[PDB]
Amino acid sequence: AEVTQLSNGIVVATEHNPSAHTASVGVVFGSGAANENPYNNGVSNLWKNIFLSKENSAVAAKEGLALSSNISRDFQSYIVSSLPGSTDKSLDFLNQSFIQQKANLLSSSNFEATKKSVLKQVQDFEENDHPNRVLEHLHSTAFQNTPLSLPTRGTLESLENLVVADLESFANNHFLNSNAVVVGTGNIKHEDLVNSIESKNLSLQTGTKPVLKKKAAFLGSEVRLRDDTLPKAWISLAVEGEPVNSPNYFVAKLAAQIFGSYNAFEPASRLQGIKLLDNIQEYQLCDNFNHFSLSYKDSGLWGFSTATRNVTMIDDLIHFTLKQWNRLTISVTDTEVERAKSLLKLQLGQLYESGNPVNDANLLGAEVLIKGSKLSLGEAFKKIDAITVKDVKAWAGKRLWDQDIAIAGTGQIEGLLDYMRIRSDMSMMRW
Amino acid sequence: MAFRKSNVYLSLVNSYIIDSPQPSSINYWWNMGSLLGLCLVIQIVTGIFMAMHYS
Amino acid sequence: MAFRKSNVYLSLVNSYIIDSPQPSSINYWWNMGSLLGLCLVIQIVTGIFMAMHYS
Amino acid sequence: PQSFTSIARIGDYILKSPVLSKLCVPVANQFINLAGYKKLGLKFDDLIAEENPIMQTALRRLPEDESYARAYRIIRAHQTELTHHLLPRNEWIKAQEDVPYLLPYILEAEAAAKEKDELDNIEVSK
Amino acid sequence: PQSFTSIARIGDYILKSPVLSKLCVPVANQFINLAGYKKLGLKFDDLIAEENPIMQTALRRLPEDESYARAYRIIRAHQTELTHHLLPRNEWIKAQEDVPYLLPYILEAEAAAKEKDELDNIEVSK
Amino acid sequence: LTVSARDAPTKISTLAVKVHGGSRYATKDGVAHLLNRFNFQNTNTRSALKLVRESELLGGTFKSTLDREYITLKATFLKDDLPYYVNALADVLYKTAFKPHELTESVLPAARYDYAVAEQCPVKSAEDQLYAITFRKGLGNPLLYDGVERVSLQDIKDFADKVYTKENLEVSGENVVEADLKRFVDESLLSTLPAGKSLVSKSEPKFFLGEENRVRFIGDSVAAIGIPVNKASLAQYEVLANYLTSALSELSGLISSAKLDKFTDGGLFTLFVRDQDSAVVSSNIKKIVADLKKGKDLSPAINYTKLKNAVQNESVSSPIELNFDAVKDFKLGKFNYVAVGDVSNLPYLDEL
Amino acid sequence: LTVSARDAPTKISTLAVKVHGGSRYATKDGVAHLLNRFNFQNTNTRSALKLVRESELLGGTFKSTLDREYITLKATFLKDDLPYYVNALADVLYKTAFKPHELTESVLPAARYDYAVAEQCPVKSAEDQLYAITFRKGLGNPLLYDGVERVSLQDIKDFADKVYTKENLEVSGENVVEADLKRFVDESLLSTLPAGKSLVSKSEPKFFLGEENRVRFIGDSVAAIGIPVNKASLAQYEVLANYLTSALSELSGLISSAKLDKFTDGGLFTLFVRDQDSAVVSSNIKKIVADLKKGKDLSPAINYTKLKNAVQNESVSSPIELNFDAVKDFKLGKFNYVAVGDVSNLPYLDEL
Ligand SMILES: CCCCCCCCCCC(=O)OC[C@H](COP(=O)(O)OC[C@H](O)COP(=O)(O)OC[C@@H](COC(=O)CC)OC(=O)CCC)OC(=O)CCCCCCCC
Ligand code: HEM
Ligand code: HEM
Ligand SMILES: COc1c(O)c(C)c(C/C=C(/C)CC/C=C(\C)CC/C=C(/C)CC/C=C(/C)CC/C=C(\C)CCC=C(C)C)c(O)c1OC
Ligand SMILES: COc1c(O)c(C)c(C/C=C(\C)CC/C=C(\C)CC/C=C(/C)CC/C=C(/C)CC/C=C(\C)CCC=C(C)C)c(O)c1OC
Ligand SMILES: CCCCCCCCCCCCCCCCCC(=O)O[C@H](COC(=O)CCCCCC)COP(=O)(O)OCCN
Ligand SMILES: CCCCCCCCCCCCCCCCCC(=O)O[C@H](COC(=O)CCCCCC)COP(=O)(O)OCCN
Repeated sequence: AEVTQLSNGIVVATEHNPSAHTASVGVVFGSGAANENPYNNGVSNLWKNIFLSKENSAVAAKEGLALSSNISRDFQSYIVSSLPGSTDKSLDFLNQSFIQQKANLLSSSNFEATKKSVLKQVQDFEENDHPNRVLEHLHSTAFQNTPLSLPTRGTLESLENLVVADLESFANNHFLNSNAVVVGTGNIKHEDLVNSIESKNLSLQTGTKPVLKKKAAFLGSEVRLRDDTLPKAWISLAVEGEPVNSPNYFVAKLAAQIFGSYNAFEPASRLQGIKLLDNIQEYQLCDNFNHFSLSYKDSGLWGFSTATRNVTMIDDLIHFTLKQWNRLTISVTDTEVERAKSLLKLQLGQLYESGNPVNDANLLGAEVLIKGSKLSLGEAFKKIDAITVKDVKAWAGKRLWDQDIAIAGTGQIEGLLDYMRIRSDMSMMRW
Repeated sequence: MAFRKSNVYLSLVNSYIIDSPQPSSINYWWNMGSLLGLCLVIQIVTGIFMAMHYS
Repeated sequence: MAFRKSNVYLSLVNSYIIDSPQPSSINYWWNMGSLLGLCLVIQIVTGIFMAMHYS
Repeated sequence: PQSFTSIARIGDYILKSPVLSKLCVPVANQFINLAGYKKLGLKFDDLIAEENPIMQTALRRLPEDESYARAYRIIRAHQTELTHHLLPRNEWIKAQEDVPYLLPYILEAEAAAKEKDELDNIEVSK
Repeated sequence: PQSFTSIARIGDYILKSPVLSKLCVPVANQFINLAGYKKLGLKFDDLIAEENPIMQTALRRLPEDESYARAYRIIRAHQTELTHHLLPRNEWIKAQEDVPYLLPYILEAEAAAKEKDELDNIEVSK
Repeated sequence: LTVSARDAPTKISTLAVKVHGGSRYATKDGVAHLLNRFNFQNTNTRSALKLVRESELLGGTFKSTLDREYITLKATFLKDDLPYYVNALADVLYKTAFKPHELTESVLPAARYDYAVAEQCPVKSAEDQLYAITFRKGLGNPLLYDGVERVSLQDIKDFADKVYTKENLEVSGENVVEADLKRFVDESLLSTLPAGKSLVSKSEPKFFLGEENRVRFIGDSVAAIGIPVNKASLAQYEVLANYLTSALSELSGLISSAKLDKFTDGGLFTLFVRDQDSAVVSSNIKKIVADLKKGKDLSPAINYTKLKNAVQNESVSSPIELNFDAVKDFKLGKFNYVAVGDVSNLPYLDEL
Repeated sequence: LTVSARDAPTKISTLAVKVHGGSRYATKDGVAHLLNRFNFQNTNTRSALKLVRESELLGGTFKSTLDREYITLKATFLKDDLPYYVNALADVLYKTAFKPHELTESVLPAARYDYAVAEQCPVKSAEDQLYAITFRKGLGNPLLYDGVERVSLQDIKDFADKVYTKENLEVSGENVVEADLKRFVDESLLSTLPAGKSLVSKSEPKFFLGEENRVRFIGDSVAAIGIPVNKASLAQYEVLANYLTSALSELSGLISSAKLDKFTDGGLFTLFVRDQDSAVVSSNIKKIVADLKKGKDLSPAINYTKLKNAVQNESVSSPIELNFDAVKDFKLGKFNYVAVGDVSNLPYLDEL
């Protein structure tokens, strides 16, 4: 259980697992939706779908190869999967169809067919997926006029004016050897992957990606998208949090785990050791909530999201939740900290030790692109067990107590009160 | 729910003073009713302290 | 509905005096609170008519 | 008020002891006959005050057939009292019928509230 | 208040008459421009008071698309007035857009209330 | 009592108890769904609240699942705390309390929620119907409780005594020392369970061909077909399922779903066509059946199927269907059919 | 335009207009049910309120009914006031207003009530199913509107123009001077309607045999069978229906209902078995079919059928089935079957 990195001008990372039955090989780039502008937003989402189109997936299926891809704000992925004794064929396909030749993929017929499907994907998302479009709107009001505001799928208006030239320009600027990591997970040995690469030569482009003029900045604000015909209210609320490669990275994750997640219709979720639940269940002000701590290269967010059918008691839900947050500065106990320690270990122990090599490749490539190295799971546990009550109170006194907030909501949100009555609940007065 | 909404006596204060919905566009001509309530308190208090010395 | 239930002021009289649900078994000891209310009216009225002649 | 867990702890100690039971039980029987709630057609568990959450819980868990009879005994007693009469002596509750039909539902709800409440204020070791 | 049936009866008489229309219409146009409700982005039927049953009926019968736009014009005007500004001159309601979009729904609800009321107080022959 | 485990150098362990107590063994409609919601309630020795609080401080969670053949009780935890979770699952199978107020307050409102969620999906409705007309009273029994047949507390308590028997169990561990799991299991209370018998039949099931059912429904329209499959023809239909969804096929854009459900005594192939316009659903399903009746060669999809099969068989004991070598050719014979939605505008069986 | 009437010395008269506009001619599912609820709403010349108030002072009422072949508009009144009600029914067929707020406020909430009442009856559910599997798109169309197919106001307005045509009508009067009815009708507005065509087909309908359907339902259980009948075999099945419910039969206590529905191009015989225990329903229906397959003599029920037929044909134009003389013998051939309720415990078709 250890990763091995080498460099030849090309970075090559690998987590070998001898007891698996598959192998994944791919390339991860260090540019995401936070590396484009409002005019070409969605060009990366359209690159993913050109990779996964028919005539490229057909050519892989005849050889016994499956394909995958993912767009995020800091990185992109293009992965190939196979049986363990078929990994050299995986690398060849990744060489031919992607890095060297792509005139086959950017044809006039394949481009229009791909654009039609992607527009239908995005239009469907904006009309039916309410919890996820409110979290995207939160990012856009918190980081307005800054690169961390742009949605990852793109916007239906900017996505309509794209041509092949926009794709080719974006490729020449960001798909570069200086901005790339080659990964390998599952039943694959490091030496074999290194040997297969030097037998070929395998370089995409040289480097010099553009530098981004503006840095990300948090701004307290709100955006309300009112729709009285929907049957619920969906709300998300956050403060500024921690970026990746921060000293307070695990302390913010432990603090989110203290308040946790809830489903009203599951019996065992009603019995969790969370003091907020003693307040909501007597009048049943929500159906579910979840606390998050999101982290990027430049900034982060810390907060919660909720959905509810009780549209006359929204003000009681927001009030009781924000008063529990205040206790992290004043009166958090030792039992609440020892519970969140061991449940945080179970959480990220399941994220980093699933059975899917595709998830391993995305995690590994994103971490090595920032830190140059991966922190093992035995090391992360020791940092978590060394946190005390004093560290939590010091973090909360700086990040939560009387600080500005960002809010987004949709649906039946008449009962959501104004900004300054919610902002005033971030301090107590009775300390 | 909050104590200010559950108590018999504070529920009336909350519904009249704290959470009462008001139109967003009312101007300073809507502030005279508040003043007439302070006026009545001034007169009743000043008058009771004089009645202690009046014949 | 009936006017005694719809009017702002008579609705309070109806809910306290007319339609108020009472237990079937309360005895005459539960009648003292009514008398204390007539007592306070007797004293306030008789006192104001004497204050017209007092020094 | 006093808990039924504490009432049962003291009572069981008195009852298991031979000397105390021979000395305190006859006093308790004639305290029951002088009270006079059977003469209105009530069992003792009808008299327990019900405006508290442990007692509201016990009444939901009660079977339907025992719950319909309780409502009738309570209505019959209110009507007997506004007329200032007693019931016929052939309608009085007998001793063998004055059973604690609701006590097990109360002791179960009390034991769960104590377990929950200890768990919310625990001192953890390291 | 005065009925829209009576308002329309007087108005139509003035308008069908040539001499009266040449004498009373220019006064009415400049009464509209001096009022200044277009400068806040409102049509006249937005101003009619709605706390009465004939007017509550007319607003239910209104189509959904015309009803969503009415709500936005009213919110925009409240916000314009608490800032003590006017809207940009390219957002003012023009004359050709200031149409009576709600009048037919009002006259239909009024005519039905009069027919129902006459029928409840009829004098019958024999 | 059969035990098995595989070790690893990881941090997280997983433990599972599998019981042949699914819907196909149910005495009444929905008694296995309700029993699924009783476990991890109060035990004779500890409450459901204390279990949640104790395991949270140790770093672990619990879960129970139902399917047509299995009820599975699962725990996920940190590696060192093995003997705690062995004893916890044993007491669930041994001495669950089964109190009446738990049925009224917790179990029935949860089963009501599961049903109400599922009956808003037309694809899941079409799937139960194909199981009901193809098989009748085994595999075709209903999955969830809806209340058309009254299930009492003694019915649930009698079902638990039927299926929680030592010869009907499988214990399995991922990242667990097998020599230590065997030691903890023999000293636990699930070694004291009554020895009954296994309920698996080594007969094949009886099936029916040429059936039809229609259902009216507000929403999206569905058209689905189903074919029963015996054990010898099983590798052939697996290749067909993955072929029809891959990019090797011309009609993979007209299909919404296709799969093969595998049991130890056969399987059922299913195919689904979903859309909102009902003329689209009719035009597509008629093209699917006309083309499949003429013939397809499946040899191009042998290696693509080997990949997918290895992927989905990752954490599983794997009914070994390692015979994709001899698969070439498929021609559609006889099948069953169901329609859901605007059935006045969807095709009938004998015009396909 | 066909007119007919019979006089009497009575006090009360009755007038009816019959239109071939029932469910079997419906363009979309439920457009004839909605049109049925639009008539006697506001007219271009008078309101629905004034019609109720004016006719009350004259002593009369109005009513409209729907079945699978007919929409019937009926008036009942005191004898002397004939020309008022002739002109009222004519304006309903000519110049109904069809305003959108009437659909929203009056018509749709009433159709919602009709449907919700009917779907609580399992015998009526079994009857629609037998009509749906025996016939498919004519006689088998749905009767009531349920919303699975969206019906707009222009759809209703286009259906009315289709069926309210002078060659699709029948005017009939009870206790009315026929010479005066003809005079008032020719001077009314229904003499100005557009001359279209009649919609009756003189083809026979296409039917299907050997079908089946099962529906889950909370409540009572039902088992029903259905047989199509052509015009020549019609008197035979009428005798069978009245025989099986009379006291001449040994199994008349096991049956809940039996009847024959008559059209001008055939009929449908129906039989029903209803009970709360589902074992009773299964034991009975198996005895009914085993005994009917062996044979029954029907000659003892010829004169009892003549009585009943004359009773139910009292106020009716009477498709004359005056051929009970030649009826003796019936043996059950092939049929259709439906089950409603606890279908896990009700029989299947091929075990009857
Ligand atoms: C200062 C003046 C204030 C004016 C009013 C004061 C009244 C206070 C008296 C205390 C009280 O309210 O309770 C009285 C209580 C009986 O109440 P209960 O409901 O149980 O019995 C209803 C009755 O059977 C039916 O009485 P019924 O309604 O049938 O007839 C009415 C009765 C009038 O009685 C009264 O006014 C009651 C005050 O008619 C007659 O008496 C006919 C003779 C002319 O009797 C007792 O339990 C014990 C009474 C002795 C102790 C009194 C000492 C107080 C210092
Ligand atoms: C609405 C409330 C009241 C109003 C508008 C009012 C008005 C007045 C006015 C106009 C005067 C004559 C002022 C002058 O000296 O030129 C006066 C005098 C007086 N008032 Fe009041 N009054 C009010 C309440 C009271 C009350 C409640 C009391 C007693 C408790 C009181 C006690 C007196 C006394 C003792 C004087 C004597 C003259 C003086 O001290 O100026 N007033 N009041
Ligand atoms: C709860 C209401 C009241 C109570 C219990 C009360 C009590 C008393 C008592 C015990 C006395 C002495 C009686 C005696 O002469 O032996 C008294 C005197 C007096 N009270 Fe009141 N009082 C009340 C209300 C009022 C009010 C509101 C006023 C004025 C408006 C008033 C005006 C007077 C006056 C002028 C006297 C002078 C002595 C007399 O006339 O007897 N009282 N009061
Ligand atoms: C639009 O909505 C509004 C709103 O805008 C406002 C402003 C208010 C607040 C405005 C008000 C006018 C309410 C205020 C109440 C009053 C004016 C009534 C006052 C009544 C009294 C009885 C006053 C008497 C005061 C005393 C202090 C009497 C006691 C005397 C003493 C202590 C002095 C003598 C003592 C000694 C020891 C010598 C609303 O309530 C409200 O409703 C929702
Ligand atoms: C259980 O149900 C009950 C209930 O049983 C009862 C009995 C009551 C009845 C009432 C009470 C218990 C008490 C309430 C009483 C008050 C608040 C008393 C107010 C007292 C006054 C004396 C007000 C007086 C005002 C005046 C203006 C009169 C004074 C002077 C005058 C007229 C002289 C001036 C005249 C001239 C000509 C210049 C309930 O309200 C009630 O509902 C809950
Ligand atoms: C319109 C005229 C008359 C009506 C006046 C209404 C407006 C008056 C404002 C009153 C100010 C607030 C008074 C105290 C609020 C707290 C009460 C309380 O805590 O209730 C009791 C304490 O009991 C008391 O001692 C009452 C003393 C009353 C003091 C008299 C001034 C405890 O609180 P309780 O549990 O009852 O509240 C229910 C919500 N769960
Ligand atoms: C103030 C002490 C604190 C406690 C509250 C006091 C409440 C007791 C009040 C006693 C009852 C008073 C009788 C009111 C008679 C009916 C009123 C009425 O007709 O309402 C109005 C007309 O009233 C008036 O114009 C002025 C009334 C002034 C009354 C001054 C005493 C009728 O209008 P409407 O039909 O719409 O009814 C109101 C619906 N909310």
